[PDB]
Amino acid sequence: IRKVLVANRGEIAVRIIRACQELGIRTVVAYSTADRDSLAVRLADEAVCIGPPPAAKSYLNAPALISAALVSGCDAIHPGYGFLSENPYFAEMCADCKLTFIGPPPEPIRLMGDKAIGRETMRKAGVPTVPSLEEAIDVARQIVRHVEIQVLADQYGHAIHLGERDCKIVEEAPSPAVTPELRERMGADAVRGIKSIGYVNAGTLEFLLDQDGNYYFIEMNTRIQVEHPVTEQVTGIDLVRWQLLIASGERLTLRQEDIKITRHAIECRINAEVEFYLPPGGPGVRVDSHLYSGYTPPGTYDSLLAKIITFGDTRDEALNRMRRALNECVITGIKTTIPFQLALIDDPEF
Amino acid sequence: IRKVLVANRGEIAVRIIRACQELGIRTVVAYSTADRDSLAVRLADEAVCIGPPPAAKSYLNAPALISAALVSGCDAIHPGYGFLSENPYFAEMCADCKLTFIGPPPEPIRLMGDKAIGRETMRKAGVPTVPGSDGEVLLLEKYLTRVRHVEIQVLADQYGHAIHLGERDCSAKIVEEAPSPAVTPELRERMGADAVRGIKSIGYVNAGTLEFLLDQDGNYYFIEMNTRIQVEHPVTEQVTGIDLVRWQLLIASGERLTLRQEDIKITRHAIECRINAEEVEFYLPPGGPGVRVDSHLYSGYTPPGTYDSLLAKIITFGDTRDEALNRMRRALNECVITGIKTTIPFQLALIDDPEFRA
Repeated sequence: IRKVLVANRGEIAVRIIRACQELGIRTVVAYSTADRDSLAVRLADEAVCIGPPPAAKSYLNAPALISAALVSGCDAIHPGYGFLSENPYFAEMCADCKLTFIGPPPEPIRLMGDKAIGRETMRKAGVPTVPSLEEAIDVARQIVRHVEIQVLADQYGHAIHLGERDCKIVEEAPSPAVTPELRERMGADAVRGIKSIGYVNAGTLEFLLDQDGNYYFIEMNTRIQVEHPVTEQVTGIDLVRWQLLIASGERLTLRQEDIKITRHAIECRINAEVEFYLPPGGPGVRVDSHLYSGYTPPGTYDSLLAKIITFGDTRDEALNRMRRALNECVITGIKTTIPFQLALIDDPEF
Repeated sequence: IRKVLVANRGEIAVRIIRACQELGIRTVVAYSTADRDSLAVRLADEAVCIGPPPAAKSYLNAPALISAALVSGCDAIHPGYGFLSENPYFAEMCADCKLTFIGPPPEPIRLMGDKAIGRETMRKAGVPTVPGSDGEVLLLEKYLTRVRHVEIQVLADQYGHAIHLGERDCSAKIVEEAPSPAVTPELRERMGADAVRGIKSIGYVNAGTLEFLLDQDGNYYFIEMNTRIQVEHPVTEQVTGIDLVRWQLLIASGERLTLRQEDIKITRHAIECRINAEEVEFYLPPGGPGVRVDSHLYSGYTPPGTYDSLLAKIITFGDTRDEALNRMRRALNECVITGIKTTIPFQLALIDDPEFRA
């Protein structure tokens, strides 16, 4: 992979540019009339305006995105999260036009696009899923947290799991209800399922968790999630770089024994000019944002402004480091979701 | 500890305030008239002007600082690094006035304060010292050329327990790295053991850093010791998982180092760039994966010139040394410190210099 087209905006745009740069991958970014003043335009080597401020006109328009890759010499497109990431047509078009879609192959996206088909595809895999009048009584005499599992795979059949995250305004990894043994079990079933559908790259399978520890699959996201940085903190893995590498055609040199959860991490999403922006910092803080002082946020797309992810060796260490980092994050000129999140962290029930 | 007074200015002060806050400790900052505009003043719970812009007048005024603590309800004083961090008197003075110096005792400060006495004290403690003067002549040592500057972090408690938390290649101080490319895992255990015993011999409590020199054949020679926290400490905390400033405050509250040496491993590769000055109208720190930024900068901050040139500290980490150096390049091309010139361009050049990489 030599030059990538980033077809998203915001944080995820900056995050893909950061991954690319760390790997020697040049970058061209796709922006709308509304996202001209994005940090991504500055951070990226090159940039192309694909359309008008509305999304259908722009980010959800594949012909424009492919054209941008082509004018720019990009050999790959990173979908990001949202938009056309889980669109199987865009993937096919990227291939037809000889560009590498950094993601799952078109077919796994379609199977998991319909929740029902996916639940069945997974039942066939052996992944646990949710459990005449007379027949109905009989079925009834034999008959929840939200936890998500991270998976990653090669173009050669090796897949791994990178753990669980608990859920969206706050996400924490590890789950506070998950023992090491369940995680291992939840993950294997997941890796097996992704292998069943022939999955390539990163993805996340959502499950619902019982009082007794029984797990039932709900949906799979064939993309990267907003919730990825928390997994990384706990495991030491750059998932975004790995996607670029896998797309390059490289093998997953990682193994399951290699992946272990070492820290407790929590992520809070800060959502709605940012006249002043002082991120937090110091020990135990990661800020993934596209904000800067002097930024007039476009309201055409999201609420998201910043993502602070605090880690620690205990859950309370991390919760207390977020306390600090949310009282240090100075997003001025706009009202933010920081005040609410501060309440949640110190909610006794949380 | 209920409340601490931060007796320093700058990036450092925010570090101690940050640590204190994580541990539930109230913070009062002491500032010069020049340093009222600082972030530390905003971040801190309370603030006391201890005096005018000159240091002797303000930050080297132990009476002002002690009084400030007392008036503000502070029961501890973190001397920071620099200033009176290694002044034996301020430590004694703090005790007599019923305050807790967040640092070593007054005598390991005093012995190690004179380099000559330090070399000597450590020689008698079994640590190899540089071939040179036995005592004072000014001190003389031999000029060792083919040597590298490596340093060992030591942490210790009031009950006689001490651990080393690794090495730091302080060679290049504008750039610091951990692990050293010359120190093998065994040597880290050897060098650090010599450091742990030495500090046990001198009766040390709290954080300190013994500085050594390492020959081409791998042999170490003590040169100096800083009985304080260092500007170079974030790098180790990123390879070990231990907060050094938090532990300082804890040791002085009288708590036991619950860390055995088995529990400390250098599992990553970190590196740190000091961005120096050689109004910040626009400040934008780097971030993302693998970046930690310790700074006092803000968009609008008028950096004083008075005490240091330091503007920011960027620390990047990774499983490989080049992974570390490549996340740095990004971090440095992302840091926008506008309105003041900085050292960033020189840092980006060295990180990509052939020798450094090797």
